[PDB]
Amino acid sequence: KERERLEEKLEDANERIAELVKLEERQRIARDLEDTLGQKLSLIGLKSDLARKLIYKDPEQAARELKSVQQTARTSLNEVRKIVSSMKGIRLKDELINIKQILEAADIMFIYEEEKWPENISLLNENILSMCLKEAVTNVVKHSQAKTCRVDIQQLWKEVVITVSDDGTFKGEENHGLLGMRERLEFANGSLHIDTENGTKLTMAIPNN
Amino acid sequence: RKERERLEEKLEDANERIAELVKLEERQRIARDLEDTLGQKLSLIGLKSDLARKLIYKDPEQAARELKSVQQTARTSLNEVRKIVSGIRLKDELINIKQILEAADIMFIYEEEKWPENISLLNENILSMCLKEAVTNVVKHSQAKTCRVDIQQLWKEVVITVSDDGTFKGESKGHGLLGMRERLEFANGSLHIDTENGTKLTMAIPN
Amino acid sequence: SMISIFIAEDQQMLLGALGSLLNLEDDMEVVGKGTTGQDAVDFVKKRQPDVCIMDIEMPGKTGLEAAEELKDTGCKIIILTTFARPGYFQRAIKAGVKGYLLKDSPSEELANAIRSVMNGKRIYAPELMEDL
Ligand SMILES: Nc1ncnc2c1ncn2[C@@H]1O[C@H](COP(=O)(O)OP(=O)(O)CP(=O)(O)O)[C@@H](O)[C@H]1O
Ligand SMILES: Nc1ncnc2c1ncn2[C@@H]1O[C@H](COP(=O)(O)OP(=O)(O)CP(=O)(O)O)[C@@H](O)[C@H]1O
Ligand SMILES: [K+]
Ligand SMILES: [Mg+2]
Ligand SMILES: [Mg+2]
Ligand SMILES: [Mg+2]
Repeated sequence: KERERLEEKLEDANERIAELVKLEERQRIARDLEDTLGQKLSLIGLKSDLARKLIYKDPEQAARELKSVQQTARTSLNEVRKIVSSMKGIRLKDELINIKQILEAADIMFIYEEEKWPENISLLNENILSMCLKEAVTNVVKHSQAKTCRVDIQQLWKEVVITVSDDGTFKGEENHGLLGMRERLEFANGSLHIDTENGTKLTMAIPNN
Repeated sequence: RKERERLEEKLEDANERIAELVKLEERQRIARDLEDTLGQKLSLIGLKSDLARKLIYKDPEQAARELKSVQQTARTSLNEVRKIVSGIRLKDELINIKQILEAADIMFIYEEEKWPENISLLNENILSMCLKEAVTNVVKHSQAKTCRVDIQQLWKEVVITVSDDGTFKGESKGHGLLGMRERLEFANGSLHIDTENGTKLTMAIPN
Repeated sequence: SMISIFIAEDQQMLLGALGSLLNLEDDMEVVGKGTTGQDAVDFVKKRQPDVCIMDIEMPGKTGLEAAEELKDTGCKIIILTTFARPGYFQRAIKAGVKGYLLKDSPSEELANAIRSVMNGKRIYAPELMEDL
């Protein structure tokens, strides 16, 4: 099929656009990481070179220098544990706690029971779902006039499926966050469906193993 | 009429929101590599420093050997971080001149997007040096309130223009203007100056 | 008298440095070294050392998986990690690890955790607690 070589061209085109955004990102990370760890790592080299070169001449000073290397490494590694944690984003377990707080503060009954919790999801897909879950619940709070909100989070077959249901009334037209969620799910080869009959129910799915 | 604009913004936001996901995916990938490389190395350093401190009197020769490994681990780890990319130095000069002009209360007019990415590393470095000097001159001599920097890819040259709204103070061997011209000309580039409405330098180099 | 230790760590440089650091103690002895979870299960079931220093992420079987297989052997397992990852802490407790420490904790604190664990105590790094 010619449709296969054209599918190739859209794949090759998308990747070219993608590599440029990744290149901007590598450039941002590389500059900031150096700005925060660069001198610390160079200080370990110098103080380690200096301590080696004093071992025989001034063992007392070599020891003083090694104490400094010891703590530079320790605190640089503590900064990395921070960097690395931040870079990974909003965990779904943490978002579920945020939505419980938000719904309680809004006097909306939150109904949730852990069933089929995803055993392993990519950090990316987990972060996408967190974003969508937050928005689904922001919409419930801002618009629905619901008294109850039902959240289901389950690994069904090769998907993680999230349903957010409320017993309020849908305020939109026949056809922002709703397109935002759909686009971000669809980017991940997921989906968003909505039912607005008896309140509002959002069914979001994203691939997973 | 302008529903055109309404729709165009609608599309750009869609592109920008997908862009955020592409970032966040790469951001994820780097965190995993730091946790694998950098994290494991900073632990090795800690442990080998600790040991080396304990062996100073007992076995000084081993303590010296551990400190070699520490220094190498440290050097490659700083090198593995610069290796996240592998390049542009004119972007680093951009940062320097923004700081210098802001510190001097001179409004800096530039556009980050228009900067040429493809130029030889040598010619990029020559342009960085000339950009630095053009701005040093603005700060030291012009008494300008505004400084503009343009960077344009025109046919087979990269052209940089540095303009200011101060007043030209000149009427020489070993100094900036001739220095920049000599270095640029050696690279088959050029330097032109206009001192009518303040001072404007046009510097070009092959690309 | 002398505490027998087995060390499981896939990164050879770190494995060697830990052995060196612990052999410096008067009341301790490294009786074996391994690079996988299986190396730990095999040595501990056969040679029965007092303590097993266990890295988590290793090829084949993780240190957490190895810890689960050794739950009812009389061996005291100390986990070492560089990073606090989610559910690592709860899986560590549920496997019955006696210690769960950072790899970069000063050697004086690791030797102290081995003695405390030998005295029937549970030594968990506050940093690794999945609450700050
Ligand atoms: N849970 C819900 N209950 C009732 N109406 C809802 C709803 N979620 C969405 N709507 C309706 O759909 C419209 C569009 O929703 P959407 O989430 O896309 O944007 P928005 O109005 O919340 C602005 P933003 O999400 O950017 O803060 C809302 O204006 C509202 O009328
Ligand atoms: N942007 C500018 N605005 C006003 N006057 C300027 C100017 N750039 C240059 N001039 C004038 O031209 C002279 C020559 O500049 P040039 O860069 O060659 O030497 P300099 O005075 O900056 C010493 P050096 O560059 O070695 O530090 C300056 O001393 C100044 O009087
Ligand atoms: K010993
Ligand atoms: Mg909304
Ligand atoms: Mg000058
Ligand atoms: Mg490991």
